[PDB]
Amino acid sequence: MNTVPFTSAPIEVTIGIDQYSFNVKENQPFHGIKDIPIGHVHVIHFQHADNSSMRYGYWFDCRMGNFYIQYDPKDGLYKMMEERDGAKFENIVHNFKERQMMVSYPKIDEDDTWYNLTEFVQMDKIRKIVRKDENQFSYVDSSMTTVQENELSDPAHSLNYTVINFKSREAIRPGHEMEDFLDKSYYLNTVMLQGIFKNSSNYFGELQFAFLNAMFFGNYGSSLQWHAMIELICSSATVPKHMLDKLDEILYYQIKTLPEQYSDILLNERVWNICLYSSFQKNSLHNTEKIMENKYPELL
Amino acid sequence: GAMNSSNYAELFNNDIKLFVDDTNVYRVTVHKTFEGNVATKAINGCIFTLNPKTGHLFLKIIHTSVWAGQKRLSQLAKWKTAEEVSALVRSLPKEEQPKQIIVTRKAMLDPLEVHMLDFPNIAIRPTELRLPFSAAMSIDKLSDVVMKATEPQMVLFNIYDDWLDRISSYTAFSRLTLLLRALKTNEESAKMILLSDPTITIKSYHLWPSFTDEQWITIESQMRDLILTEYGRKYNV
Ligand SMILES: CCOC(=O)c1ccnc(N)c1
Repeated sequence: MNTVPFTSAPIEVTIGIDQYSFNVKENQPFHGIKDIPIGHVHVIHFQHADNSSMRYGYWFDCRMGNFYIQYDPKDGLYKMMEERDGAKFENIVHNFKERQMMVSYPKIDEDDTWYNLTEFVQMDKIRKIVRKDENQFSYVDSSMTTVQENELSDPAHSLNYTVINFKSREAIRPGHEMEDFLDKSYYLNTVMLQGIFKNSSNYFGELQFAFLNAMFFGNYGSSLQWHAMIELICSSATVPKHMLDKLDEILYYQIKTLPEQYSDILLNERVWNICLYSSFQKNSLHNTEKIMENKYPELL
Repeated sequence: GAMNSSNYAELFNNDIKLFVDDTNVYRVTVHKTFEGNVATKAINGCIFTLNPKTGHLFLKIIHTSVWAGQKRLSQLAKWKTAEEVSALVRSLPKEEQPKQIIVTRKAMLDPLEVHMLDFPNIAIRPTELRLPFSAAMSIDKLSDVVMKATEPQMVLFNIYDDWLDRISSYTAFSRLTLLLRALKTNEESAKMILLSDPTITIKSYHLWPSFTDEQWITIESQMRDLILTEYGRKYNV
């Protein structure tokens, strides 16, 4: 198990760790999070009690280093940092556990939710979307815009998601305009899967990552990316069978995990109704269609 | 964005633009089969592409052979329209290419946008005007060339005849849409109006009769009367 220690908690904050969250009072004796499953990426996130504006947080992989949180009173936020002195780090963590100053990552043994939401996500590829090469972890917040959004302004602080645009020359072969616009299989299978990602795992990885940034930070450009990657598959007549089966599982757990009250902003009526009822794949997403119809029948 | 009552006069400025209308591209008669089922038979069609400032009409004749063996013809017809408009633009010298293309039906926007990706500087626009260009097949010489065609064919016309020698393009377009609206509301009466006087003829190189200025005022008044009437005959007023 891994540990993310906290130097202190000087300001009142709601802290998130993956799909869990807990409240910490101003200057409460809080020194971090223990028992974090190794083997998955994780995200630790924050919403200040005084400014529900700006949710923000850090994607990280415990196998890539020893990471801790320390509040910065100048920049006004909880910052992730790497401790290179491993001896120093075990000594700190051990002392904080002995004084029981840490919350335990509270995973139920039956519970595969986090694995099912992050199955394909890779942390080395995440550093391509959030470019800050000097750190091994990646900062995201509510306000960061996507490269595609900047085309339509600070590139250092942008989400470099894969650019998908259905009315683009990349998407449409000269001489196949109607064919390629109504059946996007060429764009999915040749341009994107074979040409960019290299394989379906990378496609699901970015799709899973986009969803999680939309859910945890309310990041609008991330929601756009999640829906676009869904729509490209649902609008392709020719998709490998294993991809459709896995997509149905992916979406099932995303819909299951969404807060019931955020459905009105995180879910694009048009894409979902297309995917489930009009598209080529209308009969191929049995689990997603059942949870959608039983949980958000209003949207449909 | 959309063309409407408030930005009407932009049609007559010096930026090249074309209207595209696809309402006569895919045309059928419906009939019974010997078994008493219903079937369609396609007839020749046309794309109506008009420069409203100059009157130049690019009439692309759609021969029924283009539908042979194809499915979902009404959807294909929108894409075939876009394909022909894009080919036309590419055939024109750069300084004759339009800056905007205005489609009369919103369903043409995506097909045309996709076919014109190579021309990012050409704006594809819808309109809120309910223009009467479907009635172009009520012009005898246009209907005649479409129905006689045995292969795909483009024919060039000036839909204003020589009117621009005497009136502005704004007034010429107003006349054209009045005539076409009348033909769309009651073809027989509208055609009676236009041709009741045998001393007024249509020149071989024209589409409409050679009316003097004063006769066009009487003609125009008679077409308004007709349109208003049918509006009552229809809504009973
Ligand atoms: C290059 C865009 O991102 C990816 O391709 C990606 C993101 C997250 N996980 C994986 N596995 C891949």
